[PDB]
Amino acid sequence: TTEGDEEDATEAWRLHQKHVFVLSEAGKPVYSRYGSEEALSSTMGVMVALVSFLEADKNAIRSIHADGYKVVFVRRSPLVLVAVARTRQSAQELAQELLYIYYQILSLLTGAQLSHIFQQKQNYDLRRLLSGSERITDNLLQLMARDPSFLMGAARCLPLAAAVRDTVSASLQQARARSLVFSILLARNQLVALVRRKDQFLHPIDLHLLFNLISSSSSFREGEAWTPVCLPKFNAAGFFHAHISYLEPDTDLCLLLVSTDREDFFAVSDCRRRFQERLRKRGAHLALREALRTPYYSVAQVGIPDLRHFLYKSKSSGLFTSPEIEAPYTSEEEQERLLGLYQYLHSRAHNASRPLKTIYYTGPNENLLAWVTGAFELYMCYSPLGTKASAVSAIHKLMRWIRKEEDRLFILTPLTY
Amino acid sequence: MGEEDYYLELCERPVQFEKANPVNCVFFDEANKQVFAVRSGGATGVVVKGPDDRNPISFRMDDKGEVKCIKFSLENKILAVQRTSKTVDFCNFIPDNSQLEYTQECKTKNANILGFCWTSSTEIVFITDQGIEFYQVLPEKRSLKLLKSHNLNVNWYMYCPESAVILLSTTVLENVLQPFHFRAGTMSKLPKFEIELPAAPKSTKPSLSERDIAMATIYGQLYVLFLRHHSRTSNSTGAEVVLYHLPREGACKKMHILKLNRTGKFALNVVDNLVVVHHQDTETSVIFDIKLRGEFDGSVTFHHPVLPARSIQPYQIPITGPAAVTSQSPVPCKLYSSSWIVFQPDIIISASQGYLWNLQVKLEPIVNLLPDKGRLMDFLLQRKECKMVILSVCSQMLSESDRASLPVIATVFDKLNHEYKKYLDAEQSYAMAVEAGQSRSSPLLKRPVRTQAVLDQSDVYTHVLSAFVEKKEMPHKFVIAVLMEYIRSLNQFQIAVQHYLHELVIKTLVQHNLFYMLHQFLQYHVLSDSKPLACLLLSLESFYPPAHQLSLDMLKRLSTANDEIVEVLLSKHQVLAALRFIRGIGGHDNISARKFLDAAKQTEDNMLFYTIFRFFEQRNQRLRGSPNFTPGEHCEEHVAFFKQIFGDQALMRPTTF
Amino acid sequence: EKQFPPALLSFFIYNPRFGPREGQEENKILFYHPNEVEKNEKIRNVGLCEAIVQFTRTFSPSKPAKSLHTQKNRQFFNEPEENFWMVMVVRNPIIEKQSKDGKPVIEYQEEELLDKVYSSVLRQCYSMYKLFNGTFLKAMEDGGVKLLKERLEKFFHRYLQTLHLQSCDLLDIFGGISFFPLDKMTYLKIQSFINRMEESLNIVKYTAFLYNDQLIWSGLEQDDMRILYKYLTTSLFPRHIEPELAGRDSPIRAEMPGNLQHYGRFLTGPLNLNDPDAKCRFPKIFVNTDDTYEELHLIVYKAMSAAVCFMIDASVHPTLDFCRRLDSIVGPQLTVLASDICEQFNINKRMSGSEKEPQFKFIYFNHMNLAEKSTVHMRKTPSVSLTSVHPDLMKILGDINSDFTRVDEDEEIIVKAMSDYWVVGKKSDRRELYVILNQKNANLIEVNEEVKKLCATQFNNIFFLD
Amino acid sequence: LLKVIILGDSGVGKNSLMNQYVNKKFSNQYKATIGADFLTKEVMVDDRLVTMQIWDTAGQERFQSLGVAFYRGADCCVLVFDVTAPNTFKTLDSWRDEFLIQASPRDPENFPFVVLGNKIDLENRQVATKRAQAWCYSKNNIPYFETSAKEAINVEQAFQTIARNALKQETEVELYNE
Repeated sequence: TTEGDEEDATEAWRLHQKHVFVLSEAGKPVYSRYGSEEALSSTMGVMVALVSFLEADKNAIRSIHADGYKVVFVRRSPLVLVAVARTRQSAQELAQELLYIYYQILSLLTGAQLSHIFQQKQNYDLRRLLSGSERITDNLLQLMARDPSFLMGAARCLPLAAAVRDTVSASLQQARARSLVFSILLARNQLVALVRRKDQFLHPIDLHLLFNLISSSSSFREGEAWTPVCLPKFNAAGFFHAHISYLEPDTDLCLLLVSTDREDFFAVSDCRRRFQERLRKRGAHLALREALRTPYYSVAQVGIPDLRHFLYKSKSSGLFTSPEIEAPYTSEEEQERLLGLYQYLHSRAHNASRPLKTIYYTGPNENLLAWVTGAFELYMCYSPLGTKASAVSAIHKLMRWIRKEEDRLFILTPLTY
Repeated sequence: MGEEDYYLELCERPVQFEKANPVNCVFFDEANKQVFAVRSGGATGVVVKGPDDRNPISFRMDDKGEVKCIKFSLENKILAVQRTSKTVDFCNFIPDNSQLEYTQECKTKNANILGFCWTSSTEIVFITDQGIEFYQVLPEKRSLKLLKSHNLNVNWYMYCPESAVILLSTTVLENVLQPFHFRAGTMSKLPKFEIELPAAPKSTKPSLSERDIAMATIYGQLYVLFLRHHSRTSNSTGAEVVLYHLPREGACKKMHILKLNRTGKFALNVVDNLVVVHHQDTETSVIFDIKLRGEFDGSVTFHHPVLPARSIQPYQIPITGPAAVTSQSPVPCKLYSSSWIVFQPDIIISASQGYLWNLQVKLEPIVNLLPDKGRLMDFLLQRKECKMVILSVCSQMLSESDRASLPVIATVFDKLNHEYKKYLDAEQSYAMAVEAGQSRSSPLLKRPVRTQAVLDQSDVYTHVLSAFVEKKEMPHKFVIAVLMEYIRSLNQFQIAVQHYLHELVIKTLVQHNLFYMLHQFLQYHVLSDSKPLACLLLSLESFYPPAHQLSLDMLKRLSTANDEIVEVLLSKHQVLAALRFIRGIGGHDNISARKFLDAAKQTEDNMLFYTIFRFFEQRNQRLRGSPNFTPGEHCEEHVAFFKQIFGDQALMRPTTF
Repeated sequence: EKQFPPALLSFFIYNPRFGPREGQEENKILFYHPNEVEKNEKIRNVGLCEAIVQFTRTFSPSKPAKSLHTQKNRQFFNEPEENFWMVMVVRNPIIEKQSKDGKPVIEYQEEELLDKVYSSVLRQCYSMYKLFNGTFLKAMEDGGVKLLKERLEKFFHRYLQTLHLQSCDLLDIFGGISFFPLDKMTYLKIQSFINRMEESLNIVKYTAFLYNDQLIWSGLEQDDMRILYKYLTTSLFPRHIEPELAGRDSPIRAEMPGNLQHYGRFLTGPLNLNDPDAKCRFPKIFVNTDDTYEELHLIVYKAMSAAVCFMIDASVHPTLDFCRRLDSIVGPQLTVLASDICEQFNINKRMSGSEKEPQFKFIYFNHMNLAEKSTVHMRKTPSVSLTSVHPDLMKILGDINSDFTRVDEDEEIIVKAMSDYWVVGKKSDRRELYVILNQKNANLIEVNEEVKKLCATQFNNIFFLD
Repeated sequence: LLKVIILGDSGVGKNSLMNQYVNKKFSNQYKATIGADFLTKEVMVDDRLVTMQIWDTAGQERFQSLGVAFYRGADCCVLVFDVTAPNTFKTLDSWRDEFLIQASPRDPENFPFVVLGNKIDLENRQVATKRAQAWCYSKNNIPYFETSAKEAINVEQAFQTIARNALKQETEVELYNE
């Protein structure tokens, strides 16, 4: 085989935009996102030396910047993660993306089991323990590039009927088993309802890892497959267990029963039907199915000219809402481009040193505003031919449409077991 | 000595007439400037030749005795002849008509007529040894009605027509001067004055002859010249000519003095407002200017000669007569001949040859005999016909042979622009008083005449700077220095800088690849704003890139060039910026749905172009009434982009009320 | 509490071709400050920078690295001439805070520095060296690596003592030429005078004309005038204007025998014209180093406030006779002109009545004529100016500037900090205008109105958006 | 895959000594033989594909402290010393010492090394090969091979025994860590 093919390959291997590699503290490639794991050792051999070079003289490499594309390094006890982006993402955001990849590797196998298998032998190849399960960690970046829950660090609740949500959440609330901690009923990356063990608290990073777990593989759709998962942000020590009933065979509405012991398959799997039955006989199952028929609400419903998209998050509760991104942002590239803009405003209005409470950007493209206060973070995105008066008017009109239609698009009462 | 050595020339077409011989008496009338040649012998055949007169006035009269003096009235209508000691005859002169001589004798019987002065077309004064008698002629009645008179002792008289003043020497020493003016046929008294006498020897009493006084019209003012010869002593400062200012109102004041640095005889003249003096002993001519800065001793202003003494240019009399067939050479007239007599102004008569000349000043030769371009310009800004020679100086001041230092150019331009500014101020004041409602019959409202000195930017652009810039001989830094020096003089005398001067500065600044210089002259507002200048800059976009932007903001500073900004932005493809601009002024309702998104597929984000069509009716749909465009602006044809369309836009809700 | 500001940790210059073989690695380093560092540490830092370049050339072989960030330093690279890399290692701020246990601890504030300020400072170091000492490779072809190293040491070992990175800010990202506002008449008078002089001094080849340390005219090109202006207003004018503030007892003013008929007085070369053996030590600059590569003696002649910079060609050595003649000629003319411009500026300042301090503190820069204006920076000392507003707002302006450049179009970013200070910034028509408004309880529309009002007051003849 | 560290000695084409085997210029300079060169190859060893990731460690005392880190998780350390030089043979018992103190693998007494004697083509040999062989035998039978990096002879078999013994070792690693 002539070197022509390798030349065409490596000449087109570097224009990819979000190269992510994750390697072990020895220099053995754990994960490579857009390249073969074999060549991109030698390269990525460099990647550990550069870290272990600056680690000699009581320092640490933290990032490299060309003009056009950052290169971010992040260190965790058994793994170093390096991300060669090509976007307008400050070093912090790329570090968050890498920390998500790492918390993901933590979810595939416990984080007190990595420290152990790497304190026993630093030679340990980790690409044959978490082998095959790459598309659990290879799509998480795609969700990071299209779905805006990550940049916002909050779960996007489904806009369900005001009362129907209480009925479905009650049907959930009744089926409380002892070997249970959280009961989560999500519908295609959106949170219908949740009931946690009393006086307990979930972390959105864990919820997003479960979102990725489910959306990644297709097995979850056939039948109840009882699987283990560790939620790293909640309890990094030991495993939890959960199983996945995709309730209606045509639609997508999965409930999550995360449990505390491994062989309780039946004691908690009874809760599947003990929950489904009362809901289905209430008739509320039909209203749930109907709301599921169209779970995304467009932006025209707001009745605002010069308005292409928005995000709204309530600091009081911790969830957020957003219409379907549809009008110009349909191409899977423009979707990330728009997504990167709210990333910009979210980082720029949450710089713990210098915080802002109103932004505005009138560019040669979508021109956006970003309001922030004690109760809610409101980010918008207009069409560039929008006067500041029109934007400051839309920012009160939309807020009125939200406060009026709030109880429909949110989850107002936290349900406890 | 070549022609480049003399400056005083004679007339190219002189007046040749029958020479003076004991049979044909010759006289001259300075008032009309006509020479009379009368062949006596009973039938006095009189021929009259003037400078303007195309056909000499030839006629016959009778010999009623010896002719003493002869003069015509104004318009040459009435003839008057003194042939006797007390009786002067007159004839209502109609050519080809027999006229009856009517005789008038002076009122005072024992008064002897020295002559007469045709003060106007119908009034005349008679000067007698014992006074003056002013009458008016009644030709159809053939009588003289005595208007006024005054009896006074007189040595002699002198008359100035253009100022219409008679002057009488009364005292036996002839150093007391009684003047009288005449206006509108009315006599008026002018105050008496006195002439200081120079040191005299104890061999005689110096008598001030008729030939020691003269009258002149210099810069419109009346001056009395007295030729004072410094008698030969060890402190002999040479002879001089004193100009007593004789005002029409007020006392005659000694004002100017002219140093000759010579002794002997002199013949005076006034040519083009200059006082010319000929020293006949050595055949030299000296010109004095009265408005050139002269030595002011706190009392009177003394003036050296302007140029080094020279002789009048040797003249070549054109051959005339029936013998002109043979190849005979021209006759050079005897320069400074003792037969040369002078009459004010600028008239020299030669009886020995019978010629009449009006001395003229050439101006080309003074480009050489006077190098101090400051004084040279101070001198050429007073003479008439000074535009060709001033332009020749200004263009020779920049040739590589005589390239002059820069303060010299600054001073020259300052003087030219002082004249120009004076003319512009006069014209503006005239036009303002004209729109202010003052009539033409007002003696103050006369349109200011643009003299030959005034050199506007058109002249200094056609004759000086265009060829000078295009010659490509001078070091380009010198060229730009001279250009910015002109522009500095202009902007200093508060004149408007014609835009073509700026186009010349830009042409030069770019042709020698000086671009940051253009940037600085644009930034500091030396090349002021315009539409053509903006076009030129924008055209320069290829060589010096920021020029494009340098053009654009120029257009913005115009506030009267919107559509130009719009087309240049469309050219630069800043469609969004053009749109956000036109929506700024207010034309966003009058714009055409065609151009902004027919020039769409050339940037290919068609909602970067179709944000707008619905928006095009988001403003003004209420006026027309349809979701998609109707032929209001032919747009009904221009619905052709909804082919590859993405999403669901598809129409405007046509708000109708 | 301790806030350790940033400070120049190190600076070096290497060339990865020199000493291509091992045992000759020390030949890569052409300069290293401080020089007291152990040789192995020198080669380790040089190896690390060269490794980072060789690394980020794996992903974009045309755009090598531009800065590396760490916990205790940010290291900014630069390649001014082919294979002659410069590196500046700055230290991050430190917050040293006393703990309740009695042990104050250091926290490295990792994200407080702006890449643009210090990359600009590094390119400014190179361009100042280029002005005053040639280029890197021309010096090579002239006299080998030994001459190169000697020139580099002798210049930088002294220059780097005047890099006060503790006070670098946005105005260093700019690097502009603060101009002097003049009308048609005075500016054309200045052109007339400059042409007079240059023609009556036929060896004078280039000219600049500064007033009150604010440029007016510049005969040089554009790239070679900003460096020379920074040099004139940082290292030449302050030292020679300080004696008039230090008094008669100064060791330099005492040897300054002035002239009575004209205030003219040199600033470089023979500074006292009466000592008949005064030396003509004129600084010697290099201009147009790309195409014609000219070497010119720089003669700064300063009247009352104005200051002409004559540039004589290299070989034409000015004799002290030349300097006496030049003073005799220029002194009266330049005194007249300086009095003219001073009177005009005073009268124009009085014509603009004492309106209250304009409540918008702005900053303006024009990417083409490199004009630059600011009312947030107060001249406490003429060498470097010190700001007049909160440091928080300055870092906010830094972040805004860093958010701008990503596309070169008509952009605008408005912001409200938690102190309720409004911060506006526009970038359009190759110009950047940042504004600060201390308007509490405002809204977006009133703030846009205020920026419109300032733009109409000062930049009305300067393209901008509403 | 096998992380193999190749201890050498500066002076013998340290910048062109290893580039015969890997057959490609992946490794050039990135802290390479000024730090450590990084270069890889796939080997067919007992019908199993092994990925040798190769770290040539520069012997420069100025660039040595990076050895504590570069030795983490070593699958085989290969000692390259010159047969024409007696000094790098005297040092052969000091080669293993620093490597065992810094790398510190779990079972050092049996950790696989390989001794390589380069530059056999050059005449005037100073170290009798039997001297190095006796060193190896007294050192718990560390395999040794004579090779010529300018001739590329027999080095393939050196990597062969590397990969075979270290494949035994890596099966052992996976067996212990589970």
